[PDB]
Amino acid sequence: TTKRKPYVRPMTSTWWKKLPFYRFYMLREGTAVPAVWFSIELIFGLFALKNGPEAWAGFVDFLQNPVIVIINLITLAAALLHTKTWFELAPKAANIIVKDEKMGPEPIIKSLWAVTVVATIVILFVALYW
Amino acid sequence: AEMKNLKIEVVRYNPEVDTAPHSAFYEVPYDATTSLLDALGYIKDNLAPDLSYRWSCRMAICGSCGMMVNNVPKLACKTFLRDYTDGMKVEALANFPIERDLVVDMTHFIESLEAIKPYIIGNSRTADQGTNIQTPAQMAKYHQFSGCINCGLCYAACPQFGLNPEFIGPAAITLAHRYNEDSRDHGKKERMAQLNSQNGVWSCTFVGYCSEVCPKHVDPAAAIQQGKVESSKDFLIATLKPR
Amino acid sequence: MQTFQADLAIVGAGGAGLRAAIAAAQANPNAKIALISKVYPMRSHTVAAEGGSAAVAQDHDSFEYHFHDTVAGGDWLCEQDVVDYFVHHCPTEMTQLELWGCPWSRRPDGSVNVRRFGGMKIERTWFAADKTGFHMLHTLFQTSLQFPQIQRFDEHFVLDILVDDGHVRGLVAMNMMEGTLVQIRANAVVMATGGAGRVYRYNTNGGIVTGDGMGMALSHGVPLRDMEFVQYHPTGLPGSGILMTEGCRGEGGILVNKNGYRYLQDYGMGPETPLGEPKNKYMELGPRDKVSQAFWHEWRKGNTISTPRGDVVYLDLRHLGEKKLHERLPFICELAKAYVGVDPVKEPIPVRPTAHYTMGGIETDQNCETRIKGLFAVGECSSVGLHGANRLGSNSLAELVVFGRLAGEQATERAATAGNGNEAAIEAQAAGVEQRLKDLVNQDGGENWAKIRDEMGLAMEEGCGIYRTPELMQKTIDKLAELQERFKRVRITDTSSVFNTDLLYTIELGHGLNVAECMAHSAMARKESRGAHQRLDEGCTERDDVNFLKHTLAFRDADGTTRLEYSDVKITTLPPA
Amino acid sequence: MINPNPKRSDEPVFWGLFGAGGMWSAIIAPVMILLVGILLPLGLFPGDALSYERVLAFAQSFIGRVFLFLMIVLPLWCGLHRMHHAMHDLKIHVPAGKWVFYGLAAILTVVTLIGVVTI
Ligand SMILES: Cc1cc2nc3c(=O)[nH]c(=O)nc-3n(C[C@H](O)[C@H](O)[C@H](O)COP(=O)(O)OP(=O)(O)OC[C@H]3O[C@@H](n4cnc5c(N)ncnc54)[C@H](O)[C@@H]3O)c2cc1C
Ligand SMILES: CCCCCCCc1cc(O)c2ccccc2[n+]1[O-]
Ligand SMILES: O=C([O-])CC(=O)C(=O)O
Ligand code: SF4
Ligand code: F3S
Ligand code: FES
Ligand SMILES: [K+]
Repeated sequence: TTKRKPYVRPMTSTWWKKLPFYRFYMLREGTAVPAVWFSIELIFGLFALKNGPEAWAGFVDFLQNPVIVIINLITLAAALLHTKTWFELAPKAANIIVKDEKMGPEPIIKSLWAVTVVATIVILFVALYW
Repeated sequence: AEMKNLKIEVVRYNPEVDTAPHSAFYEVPYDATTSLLDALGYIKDNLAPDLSYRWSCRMAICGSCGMMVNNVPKLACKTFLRDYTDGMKVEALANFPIERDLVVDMTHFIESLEAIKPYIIGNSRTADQGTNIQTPAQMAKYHQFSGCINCGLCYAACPQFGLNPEFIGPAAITLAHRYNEDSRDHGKKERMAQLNSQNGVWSCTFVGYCSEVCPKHVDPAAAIQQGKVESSKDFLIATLKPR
Repeated sequence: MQTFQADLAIVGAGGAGLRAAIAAAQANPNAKIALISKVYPMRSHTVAAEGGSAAVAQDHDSFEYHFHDTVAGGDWLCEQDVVDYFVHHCPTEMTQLELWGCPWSRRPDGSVNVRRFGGMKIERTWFAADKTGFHMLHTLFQTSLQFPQIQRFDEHFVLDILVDDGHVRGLVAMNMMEGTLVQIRANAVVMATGGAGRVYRYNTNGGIVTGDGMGMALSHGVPLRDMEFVQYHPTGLPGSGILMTEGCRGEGGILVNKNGYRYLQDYGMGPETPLGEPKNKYMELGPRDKVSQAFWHEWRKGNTISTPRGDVVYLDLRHLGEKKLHERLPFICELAKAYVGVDPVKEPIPVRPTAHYTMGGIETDQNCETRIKGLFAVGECSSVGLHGANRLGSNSLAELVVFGRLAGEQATERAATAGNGNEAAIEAQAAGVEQRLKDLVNQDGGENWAKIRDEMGLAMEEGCGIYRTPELMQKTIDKLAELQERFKRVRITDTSSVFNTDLLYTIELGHGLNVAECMAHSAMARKESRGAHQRLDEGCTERDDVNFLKHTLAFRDADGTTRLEYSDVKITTLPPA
Repeated sequence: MINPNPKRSDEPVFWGLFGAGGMWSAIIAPVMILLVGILLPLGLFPGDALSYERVLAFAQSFIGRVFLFLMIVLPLWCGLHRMHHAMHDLKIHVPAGKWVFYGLAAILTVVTLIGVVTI
């Protein structure tokens, strides 16, 4: 019989608390929560919008809390962290050759942020100047 | 002159005596040139002849060196004591069963690498007709992904592999991607089943630590994401083939 | 011992072993091939080669020019019929590697590029950036994964071969993880174990290039040919001995002394060439031996720079430029940064000559076969008679696939016509190996194997280096003999079974001592100067084709003595003069 | 050792959704949270831009219906996909987790669809 006794170290549910690189990963996926929470909020607003001004005002009242204002500010932060990390990661899915050389990610990261900026401006214009 | 000394902690384990791994500590002379691999030889030569570990090239090209240094997967021959004056603890490469001291069972890695058919498939050209024509532009498509030295540090870095020992892993998928992306190969379909498995690219949540530790800058993470894109194109094609 | 049946057993999975395994699987699809190695195949030393591998490719070249380069580079000690076969099959094997995927560097039109190495007038070295060994070895390893005939015994340490009535019948190996002995029966065994550069204190080799295969052959009456010719590479890093490819100079790097002087102009390799344009044959691209000898001469004059790791000269590459450096010397740069802490863009790299390649090895005929029927040797552990007294740069890697293929095929045939042997005799051989192993394990004496290791290394460096004298060679022969006596007083204090490396390094050390004595004795008797073997004593400082245009054969008898015999060199079209 | 004929995973369907959703909430989520979660409730807008009548006028337009749907739904298919996998990362056993998180997505998607064809 073998004299070998392979020792398998166990992996705990707290593995990610160790290294910062893992923590930041957890944090990144964590943005998922405020994001769905915001989708839920929009659904409230959408159905308050349909139930007449009376209900709509009750929605706006909710958004005024102001504990809900904090949660929403946290939500905005989370969303930006998502945008920040999403843009760095997306370029890796493409393998593009520009003159005998594999390029990116910088050219792509720059374009996405350019588009967000323009989008943030066009939406704000459209929703407030008229 | 007078060489400084460093107390290194090495996690020993003898399956014929120990019930579990346990630390030992050794005083090792050193300078600005001393590497972990240099330190381990000094220990085996003067302090504990029963210290076992893998190594060979001494120049970070063979890949047999991997181990944990303060919980970071690294190559002992590319790790230097001058950087660990406040403490250095050495352990066997994470996520692999420990066999004895710093040696771990690499069988899963080997089988994983074998399962993706890492060889040119389906090209009928024969030696007498000369070599294939391939341009810098075509080679650039896979070149970076061919620098893998099978050292396994990416398997130690991946938390997904530690949670799912059946995951074929970062290097294996990168290797598969390297052949899929080579204009001379025609055997992408022979590799997809494994990349489409749940134990394939889909077991990856893009933690990205593998790329961060590659001593050869292969960027296995980029390979996997790209694999996901191909696995997805494959899934559609299959869904649309009522043929 | 558990036994295993195979048509052929290959000891060694580097370039040669792998190319041999594939040839054998393609020559006989039904064969059961046992590929053995003490490290996983991809960790073999082939992985480290950086310059390239030779093969006639340009239109203005000729098989005759590669033929002549090899013969002259070997100072006429090459078996001219083998050299001919070699050059003629290089193109086929480099191309075939390409078919298997090897990513050789290319010309913009997609044809493979080629550069100059070993001083060849017409460039013909194919290359994968400056990671050629890495790419050849992996391509080879990975390609072999598709042949089910090849059954690998990874991390199996072959202890001995089994011989009876002049024919090989298998081998005994140790499953390293398990610590158990195993018997592999085969009628053909190919030795592809590598060189012996680790008997030198400072070298460019991996820890596993210990000369095991050579030692095993010595034990069975097979001689080692031309062992006195040890190739030094002129540019290695102090202490680690790590190699800095000749490619640093083919790209215009310079070698200077403590005065910043390009000393090579005063040793017959002038006139100086402008930083811009380096010329083959001149200055830093001068004859390999003259460049290493210049170092020793500089050292005598006190022109080397003293450092903590030893005296060196400087390999200055700054004037190369980022683009060039990173496009043709990415590896060299990271090695330099990591092990000597130097940026080849900002500072000069400290270097000095280092033991690098073993020319001599297991004696074989033109088909890689040895004097024991069924036993072959290919690759760096052998002597097919290709390199003479000095290997030509980029000929070794070519050799691995050209003769590895030959070995695989010839062994295949040999095992098919072998016929059976005396079973009790064979089994007795196996019981023999096992007993000798217990003997070594039970040996006591309190001697530390590692210090013997260190002394052997120092001896080879002092007595069998760049310049040799009968006083110092003799001193080395005396040292090794002493170290052989001590080896018997070594105690392997680790009696564990799971990956016991203490025991393995101790066996490896045994082969080294044996192998090193053949080198020192071979060198002490060659009362001439030829190729890598250069002597400073009166009446020995020159080449002597009248009395030494012959090969050295070194045998080891059962009484531990090293005896020499001499053989003739096959000439075909290029007589010496 | 390793299954020679593994079952093709269905992840490419959720991954794809999650991909489009992750890209949509990367580009458009920040501004929307600004307007709705902050500017709206704080009166920080000119005149009657974000007044009931104006929002309703917008939500009832075609482009507004499509926009509200996608703004609500794409992010959901992204976030639920991540919470699904977070469960595994955290080693939290969730029975029929694939049906739970993706079902919730589908339920909420339907609920939203009803909403933009109007209540
Ligand atoms: C740093 C460096 C760079 C070089 N660059 C070049 C170059 O650019 N061009 C060129 O032409 N040449 C070059 N060379 C020389 C050439 O690379 C080598 O001569 C060649 O690679 C040797 O290959 P090999 O097949 O004989 O075996 P190796 O690659 O040395 O492998 C030997 C095999 O035998 C196995 N083995 C050994 N002993 C045992 C045992 N006891 N039991 C079981 N298995 C065993 C090992 O595990 C291994 O698998 C270089 C050499 C070095 C050191
Ligand atoms: C085309 C853009 C794709 C970029 C997506 C980012 C990669 C990515 C990031 C994640 O957090 C994941 C978590 C679970 C499963 C898959 C994941 N993927 O693929
Ligand atoms: O070292 C190099 O780059 C080339 C050389 O001489 C060899 O063939 O080993
Ligand atoms: S990808 Fe990088 S880390 Fe992973 S095995 Fe290959 S070389 Fe090592
Ligand atoms: S760390 Fe693991 S999760 Fe994917 S990005 Fe690398 S394989
Ligand atoms: S010894 Fe080769 S990778 Fe470290
Ligand atoms: K040799």
